Amino acid sequence: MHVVYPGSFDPLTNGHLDVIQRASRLFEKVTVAVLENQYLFSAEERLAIIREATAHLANVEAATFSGLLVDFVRRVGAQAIVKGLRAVSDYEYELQMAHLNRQLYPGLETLFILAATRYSFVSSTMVKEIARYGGDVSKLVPPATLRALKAKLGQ
Amino acid sequence: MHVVYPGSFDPLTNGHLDVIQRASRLFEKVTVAVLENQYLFSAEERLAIIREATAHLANVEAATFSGLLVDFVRRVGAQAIVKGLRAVSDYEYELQMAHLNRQLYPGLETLFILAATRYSFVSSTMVKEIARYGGDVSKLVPPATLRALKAKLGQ
Amino acid sequence: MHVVYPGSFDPLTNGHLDVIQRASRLFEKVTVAVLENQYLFSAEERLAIIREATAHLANVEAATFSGLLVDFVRRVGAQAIVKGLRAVSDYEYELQMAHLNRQLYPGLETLFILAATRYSFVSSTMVKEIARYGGDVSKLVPPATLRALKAKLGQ
Amino acid sequence: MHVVYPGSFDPLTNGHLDVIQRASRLFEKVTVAVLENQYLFSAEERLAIIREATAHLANVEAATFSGLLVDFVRRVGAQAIVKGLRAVSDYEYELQMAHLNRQLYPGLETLFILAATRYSFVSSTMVKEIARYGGDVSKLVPPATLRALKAKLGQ
Amino acid sequence: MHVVYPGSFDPLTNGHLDVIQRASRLFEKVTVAVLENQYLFSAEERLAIIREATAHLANVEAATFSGLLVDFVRRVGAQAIVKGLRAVSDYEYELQMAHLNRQLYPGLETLFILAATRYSFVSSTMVKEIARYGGDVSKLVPPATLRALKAKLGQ
Amino acid sequence: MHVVYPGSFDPLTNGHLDVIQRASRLFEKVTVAVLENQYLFSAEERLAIIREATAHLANVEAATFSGLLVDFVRRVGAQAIVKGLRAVSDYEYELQMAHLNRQLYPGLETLFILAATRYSFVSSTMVKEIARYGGDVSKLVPPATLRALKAKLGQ
Ligand SMILES: CC(C)(COP(=O)(O)O)[C@@H](O)C(=O)NCCC(=O)NCCS
Ligand SMILES: CC(C)(COP(=O)(O)O)[C@@H](O)C(=O)NCCC(=O)NCCS
Ligand SMILES: CC(C)(COP(=O)(O)O)[C@@H](O)C(=O)NCCC(=O)NCCS
Ligand SMILES: CC(C)(COP(=O)(O)O)[C@@H](O)C(=O)NCCC(=O)NCCS
Ligand SMILES: CC(C)(COP(=O)(O)O)[C@@H](O)C(=O)NCCC(=O)NCCS
Ligand SMILES: CC(C)(COP(=O)(O)O)[C@@H](O)C(=O)NCCC(=O)NCCS
Repeated sequence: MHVVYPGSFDPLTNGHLDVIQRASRLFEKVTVAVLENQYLFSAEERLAIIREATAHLANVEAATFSGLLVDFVRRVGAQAIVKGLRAVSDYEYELQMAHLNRQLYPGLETLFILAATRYSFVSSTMVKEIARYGGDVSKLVPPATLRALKAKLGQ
Repeated sequence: MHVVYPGSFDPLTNGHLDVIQRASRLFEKVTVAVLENQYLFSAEERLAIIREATAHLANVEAATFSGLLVDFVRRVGAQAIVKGLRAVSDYEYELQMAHLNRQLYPGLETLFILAATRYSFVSSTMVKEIARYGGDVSKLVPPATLRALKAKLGQ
Repeated sequence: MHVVYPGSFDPLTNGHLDVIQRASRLFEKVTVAVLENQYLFSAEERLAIIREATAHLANVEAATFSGLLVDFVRRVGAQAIVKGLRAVSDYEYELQMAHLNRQLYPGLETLFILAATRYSFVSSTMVKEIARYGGDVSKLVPPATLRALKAKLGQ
Repeated sequence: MHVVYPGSFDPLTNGHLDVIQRASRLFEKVTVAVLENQYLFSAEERLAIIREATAHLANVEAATFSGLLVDFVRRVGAQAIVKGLRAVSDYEYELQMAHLNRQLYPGLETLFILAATRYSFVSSTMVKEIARYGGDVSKLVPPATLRALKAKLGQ
Repeated sequence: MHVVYPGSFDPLTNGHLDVIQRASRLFEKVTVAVLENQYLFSAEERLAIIREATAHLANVEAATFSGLLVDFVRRVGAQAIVKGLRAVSDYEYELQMAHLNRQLYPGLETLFILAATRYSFVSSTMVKEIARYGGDVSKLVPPATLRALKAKLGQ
Repeated sequence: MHVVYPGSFDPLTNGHLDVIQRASRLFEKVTVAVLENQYLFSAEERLAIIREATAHLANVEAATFSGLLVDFVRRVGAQAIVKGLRAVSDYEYELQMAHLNRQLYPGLETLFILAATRYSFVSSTMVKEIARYGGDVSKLVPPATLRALKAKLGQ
């Protein structure tokens, strides 16, 4: 089974990486789909961070996409969408998108994986807010992201 | 009983229409109140969509309003506000507005109606996002809205 | 419009009474349906409490019922079910019953009314627990209920 | 991938069957695990209902189990647990079990699938309550379950 | 114990004041931290409102801050953060910040206090929206805020 | 400040202990109140587990109580109730009790502390269920509890 893990990943956090690692162990192939269209990092920068952070996972690929997610899924020939859930995640929103995507692409399923408990409260938005003020986010994001934040924010 | 169903309806979805149809069957009179003040459709366009989509309901009228909803309710002489609820709807926000409106207009009640299960995950925001990228939203919105989206987005 | 407000009301609390009073002001007729089948009070005792507590509302009647609520609704010729909502109420459960009842009795709607903010945290279960240990529940329940609790618990 | 779908299924509803059908299409093998230990139906009766209702799915097997679910998963050599989610489901409880099971069986993942919107409000408990009073549950459960309910309740 | 109650307080509502009053009675010292960085009121105006509204509480001080809240907490030598909770409050968001702050400032706890039931549905955003259209918010905010709103909105 | 941490603690889990440890560091005195009245462990056994597990905390005492919690609080002369919150905890129920207790004991506050993220999904009920079937709960409960479970369940 080939699954697609979509998101803006601005930037990639340990929560995202944890879900990617779990999907990597479960499925034959995982494609991380990076949304491209105000993000802190460009689509290219976000993709580069992901390629560096997932280099150790042999069955994980990554690419940017524009337009409808279901069209990307069809384009890469995947069987399902995978998303991570956190005790904090917007349950309603994920359910809504999952149902809508299953209508746009008749029968396309979204499978939810539970992110590691230790990263239950990590979000890209909070990482950026903390980093912006010089806060230490080293335990919340992978090394590739930490380096990118320091370069971007000039810290 | 005369009830008012308020909203921005940008644009009207099948979820909204379903609630309007239920209110039409329950109450003697229903007035759909269209908020006017960045919306995709102008207040006039949103009102026109509603008039076309509800033409089959003899006791349903529609009008735009600015300012406080409670002042519009008093203006048209309605007895209550009616709102639709979805297993996804922002329960907290609706409860908050209902309580505040009951204070602004002493004793003015808001009655909640459950939208059809089949439209539980439809929202104007998602309809616009999907339509913007050429996605098929024909099963999510009434014909009047579908026509308006194609003309607006030039599709 | 004739509406039915169902419940076990074991015993009737100020939250229940508040909703009954709001329904009384909104609708032409309100019938409080008392479920009869381990309750602290018998169906007869629960009905008596309700008749005493709602005596001041001219358009409110009360009766016990067994079996399906929808059959009682049809029996008394009501147009809808009314239920109260609290920021604490089991939103999911009420939504579930509302949808199921709308299927059992094709098109039968349930209208939700918001209970007074001051009684947002009152429930029959907590009233009984507090009263059982001699706690003062006088501000949480109507006089009829207070008298019944003192007699039942021998306080 | 071989997945296990656990539950008490007392009795199997259309919500359960829908999830089983989705899992059947996604995974190579699906084993429905029936909990055996006050249920309305015996473990044998519940298993029989499932075997009849899933007969059309070639890659779906079913069996009863006692003790820890993770031990059953290991016993049948499955790679993950699959559970269905409904906009009403006890999100917290499912998350809790998923995390605990991932600890008991190091790394064992639970994948969540979204049940069909039309069965979002169906639960075994409500089916039994409605059927007990002669209510029509034919649209809420599969034929095998309908027959079992009529025989059990003598209707 | 010295606690810090942070927020934007744009403007201070009765919900905020209620929590401040409760914290004042519980702890030896309370410092209200006003976030400074599009707010309706300037940081100076927001601080002035708070100083006027809390003048009756002898152990309550107030100051503006920029950057990380944890740095302000350390700066004033406080032992914990205190936040108010409402049956409507974004539980998830408060939990997220509490956990993140406990990581940034190793072991720094956030203590949650329940706001008065009567102000359970009051928020700065809704106060501003209502006041903007000439609605009466006198029962939702303290006198200092009412005066500031009339001057700011020229009402 | 002297605070009371109430519960049935049947048995004490790492989630409970974590909250007790946090309260111990924050407040001058902490009294763990053990509810006594079908529990797996007797009130005496539950209290013994707590005394052993909290022996390292010099300002923590423990005692059993019957009747109303507010009466126990008054009896020991405490200033507030402290409770732990988990992203899974029944938010509504805790809010309800906090409000009711603040009415029974005019002004008695309940302060909520966030349990460690790592124990976010641990509950006494699940510990007992897992232990009953021979599951390893050593990482979910303190040594005192592990020993008590083995003796009670004869494992
Ligand atoms: C990128 C994402 C998966 C959400 O990512 P996020 O959780 O990082 O904000 C979603 O916005 C998306 O799928 N966008 C592509 C447009 C689309 O397909 N929209 C219809 C969704 S039903
Ligand atoms: C239009 C609406 C009903 C919300 O509509 P929405 O759900 O489509 O966003 C609400 O914004 C409104 O009532 N606006 C008028 C201003 C007002 O009365 N505000 C006070 C609300 S308590
Ligand atoms: C009595 C009540 C309204 C719930 O009352 P409660 O909130 O006081 O517990 C509900 O149990 C009911 O309607 N019972 C009658 C049986 C029935 O119709 N069941 C199907 C519900 S979909
Ligand atoms: C049967 C079920 C999946 C829950 O089923 P339900 O949703 O039908 O009530 C759960 O109770 C279970 O896994 N029971 C076996 C005992 C066990 O493994 N318990 C630990 C759960 S973390
Ligand atoms: C001001 C506030 C407490 C939130 O206030 P609000 O609820 O009024 O919007 C929060 O934004 C904050 O602490 N800001 C300072 C920046 C910071 O410390 N961010 C990290 C939060 S984990
Ligand atoms: C023991 C407890 C704190 C709840 O404990 P739990 O979360 O372990 O189930 C609660 O049941 C309690 O306070 N019981 C004493 C009786 C009482 O005071 N009841 C009124 C509560 S408002």
